[PDB]
Amino acid sequence: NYPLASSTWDDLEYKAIQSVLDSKMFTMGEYVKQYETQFAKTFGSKYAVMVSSGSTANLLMIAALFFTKKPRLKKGDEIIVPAVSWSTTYYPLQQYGLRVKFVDIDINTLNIDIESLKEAVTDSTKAILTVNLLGNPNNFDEINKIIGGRDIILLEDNCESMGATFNNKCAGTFGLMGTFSSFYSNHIATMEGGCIVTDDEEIYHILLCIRAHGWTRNLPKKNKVTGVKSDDQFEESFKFVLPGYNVRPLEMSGAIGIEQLKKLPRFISVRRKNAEYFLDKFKDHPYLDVQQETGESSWFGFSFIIKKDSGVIRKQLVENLNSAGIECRPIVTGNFLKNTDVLKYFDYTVHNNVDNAEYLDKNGLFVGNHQIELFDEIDYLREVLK
Amino acid sequence: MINYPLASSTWDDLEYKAIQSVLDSKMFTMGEYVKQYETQFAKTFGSKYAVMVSSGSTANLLMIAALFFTKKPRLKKGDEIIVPAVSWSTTYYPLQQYGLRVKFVDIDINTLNIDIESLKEAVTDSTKAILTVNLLGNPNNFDEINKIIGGRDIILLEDNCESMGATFNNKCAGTFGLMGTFSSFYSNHIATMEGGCIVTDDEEIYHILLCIRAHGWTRNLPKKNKVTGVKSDDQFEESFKFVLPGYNVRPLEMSGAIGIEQLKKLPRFISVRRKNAEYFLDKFKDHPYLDVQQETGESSWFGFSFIIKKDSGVIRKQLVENLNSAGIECRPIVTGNFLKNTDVLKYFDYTVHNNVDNAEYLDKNGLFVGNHQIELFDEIDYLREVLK
Ligand SMILES: Cc1ncc(COP(=O)(O)O)c(CN[C@H]2[C@H](O)[C@H](O)[C@@H](OP(=O)(O)OP(=O)(O)OC[C@H]3O[C@@H](n4cnc5c(=O)[nH]c(N)nc54)[C@H](O)[C@@H]3O)O[C@@H]2C)c1O
Ligand SMILES: Cc1ncc(COP(=O)(O)O)c(CN[C@H]2[C@H](O)[C@H](O)[C@@H](OP(=O)(O)OP(=O)(O)OC[C@H]3O[C@@H](n4cnc5c(=O)[nH]c(N)nc54)[C@H](O)[C@@H]3O)O[C@@H]2C)c1O
Ligand code: NA
Ligand code: NA
Ligand code: NA
Ligand code: NA
Ligand code: NA
Ligand code: NA
Ligand code: NA
Ligand code: NA
Repeated sequence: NYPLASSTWDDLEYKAIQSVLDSKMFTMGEYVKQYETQFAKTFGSKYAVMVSSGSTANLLMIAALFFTKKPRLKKGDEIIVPAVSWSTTYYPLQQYGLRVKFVDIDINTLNIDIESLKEAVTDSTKAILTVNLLGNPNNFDEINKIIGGRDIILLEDNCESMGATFNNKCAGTFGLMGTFSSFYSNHIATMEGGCIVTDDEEIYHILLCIRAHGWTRNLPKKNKVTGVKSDDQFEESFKFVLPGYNVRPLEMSGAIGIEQLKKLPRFISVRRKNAEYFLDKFKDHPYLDVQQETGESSWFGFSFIIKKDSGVIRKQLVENLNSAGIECRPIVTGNFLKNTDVLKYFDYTVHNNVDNAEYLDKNGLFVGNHQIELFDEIDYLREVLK
Repeated sequence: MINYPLASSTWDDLEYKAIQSVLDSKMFTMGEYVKQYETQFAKTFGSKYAVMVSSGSTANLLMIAALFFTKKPRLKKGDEIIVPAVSWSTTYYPLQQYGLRVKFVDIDINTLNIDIESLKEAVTDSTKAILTVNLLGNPNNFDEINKIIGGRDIILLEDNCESMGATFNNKCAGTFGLMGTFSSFYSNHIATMEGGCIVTDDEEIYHILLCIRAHGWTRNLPKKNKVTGVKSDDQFEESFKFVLPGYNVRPLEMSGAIGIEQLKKLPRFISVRRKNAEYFLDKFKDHPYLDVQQETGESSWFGFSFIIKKDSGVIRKQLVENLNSAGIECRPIVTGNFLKNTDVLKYFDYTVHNNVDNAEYLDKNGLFVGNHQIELFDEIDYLREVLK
């Protein structure tokens, strides 16, 4: 009845898949490059690199910084992150030996708490990995003011807020790099898929290398990684130059992605009409608070946070919703800091406390938003949550 | 002249029918076809378990990572792992990515695999693992290798991405190790667009693999599992429960469907490839200036290597030009001597055992041409006329 996701595909995605089958060219190639070109143009970045998933997009975004001619990050360098996000926003950090400093969320926007950040940022701060949660962008004016002239790298995990904007600028393009996901239930879907955008040429070339075996095939002749490639094909076929991975996306995902990008403006439009209806329906709810919008959110889903002293218990809310046929979820990692076990592998610290994340973990959950009008489902959702 | 490219399509109507079936279903994310494929995969090779992943590179990544995650961790940073000097780039990276101390050992110029004698010399009390690689279809001699280990605490891993279908002593390559990796890239034994697989007989490793393949969550773990012991019944609780630092390297449902079809054809593909190898060997056996690969067990012959004989006055670049002129696609023998890679090596904590002169000689004098699952008699005659 009210599922988290639905299909974003029509006949065009199916015909694109058919074009690839017809071409018999399956390995990352022409459609992926065209998709990358369109993607960068769509969100306003100079360059885009498509990868296997938004999670390998995050992996290369962190890895890239160790491989610049002059490394931008090194083991033990401190990186600041919000206490609530997806697991693979944090794993790469652990995988590359960074010192993770968690900062609390603001219970209203669900994004990193700006006042807490202002205090967490010190001279030891090397990067801030922001997360635009559930479609809602971070106020980049405030964040950039905090950074100021400091040598702190801004990064964005934008896997939940494709299409979101702040001051007419697309989320994902504020950081030195920004990542996106095109998994099934996201704003666009390419079966699986992710993308890294950047305007930095060295970074872009490093990404081209580390995505595909750390080889030079995808680098241009004149490039920041190897300088100038040899004109001899045998010489540049298996030439390995950086410790990377094979995280190439498939030509089908690229082909499908191109059609999705064309539908994106309408998807965001509908998703925002859904949010308007929803917020109007929930504006003055007796016991539930909704996400507070920054810039223009792309509304990935609709969160609820049980109001304090409402007496309301989350467990029951969930039953009710489920019992009513309404799919729901926790708000992603909820408080990631509760993963004591996995945290055993990290080099980390917590700035101040993550009191809001804790409250969220126990009092929040989310229901779906889609690229199709959901007025009936929202009406029902409000009734069920009488 | 003649068209003799490195690889050709291994698909027929059946692979397209499989894709159609996924399309009709509307379920694209890793599911039932992948599950089925893993079941068939394990059976095909004789392992208890199989875990399909996005590529043979991500299969190697998970193979190494899992060893850090067992309840009693089987490896830790700085631990010593020995690997041959020649293989694929992604055989090496995960090693550096997990902060291991890599010990390089020369290859045998005949088999193209790790030099046994050198391996025997290299194994010390500090040796924690041996990451064997069955090159170009050729399995390692696991008897000799196991003798060397001699009931000592050294884990054996195999990177079997180039030797699907090889056997040694009636045992399938990939199954000698605690773990074994395979690739299903286009130019490989079977092809699922991109694809990899890790096989093991270890239930803990199997579960660790299932967790780290997908977000480090518990979704794909059974209620009772070696990672979290016992799952909660409350799904809201197990919805997004994160327990091991993993990745998202899931394969696509289409890849699993295609793969099932591919596994049925494999035996025939191996048959054709070996008959091609027979003709090739008969044709190049007394070549005046080129050595071929010496077979161990029953090779699956991924491709046909050549190494210019010392003192021949023959130059690789020439043969390369010659081959291309003829329309014969060729490649260096994979990484060649990986030790030349100062650019990548600067990020490693490694050492070299003795020397890698053979790997060096191969690096300057070696190359390979293709083998396919379709007869290549004319193409081989042609190749023999070109390399005259
Ligand atoms: C020891 C070891 N360990 C791990 C790995 C990594 O496995 P993985 O590649 O991550 O799955 C490997 C991988 N080795 C493979 C890698 O898979 C590598 O990508 C592959 O290199 P390649 O043969 O030079 O890749 P290629 O130039 O893309 O494909 C060779 C020919 O096939 C053609 N081709 C590739 N894909 C397609 C396709 O989809 N359609 C058509 N028509 N032709 C295709 C290309 O045009 C070439 O003519 O061969 C290497 C030896 C390995 O050797
Ligand atoms: C901050 C952040 N950073 C990084 C990432 C990683 O990106 P990525 O997932 O690696 O691309 C993410 C990823 N977030 C997503 C991930 O995409 C994650 O996998 C997802 O969890 P999920 O919504 O529970 O994914 P699911 O339960 O497997 O599928 C969602 C619904 O859609 C349905 N569905 C999924 N795939 C298909 C399909 O192929 N066909 C059909 N018909 N239905 C499908 C399922 O039945 C579910 O009801 O939602 C999370 C919020 C992120 O949030
Ligand atoms: Na949704
Ligand atoms: Na700080
Ligand atoms: Na930008
Ligand atoms: Na959507
Ligand atoms: Na081949
Ligand atoms: Na075995
Ligand atoms: Na190199
Ligand atoms: Na013929």
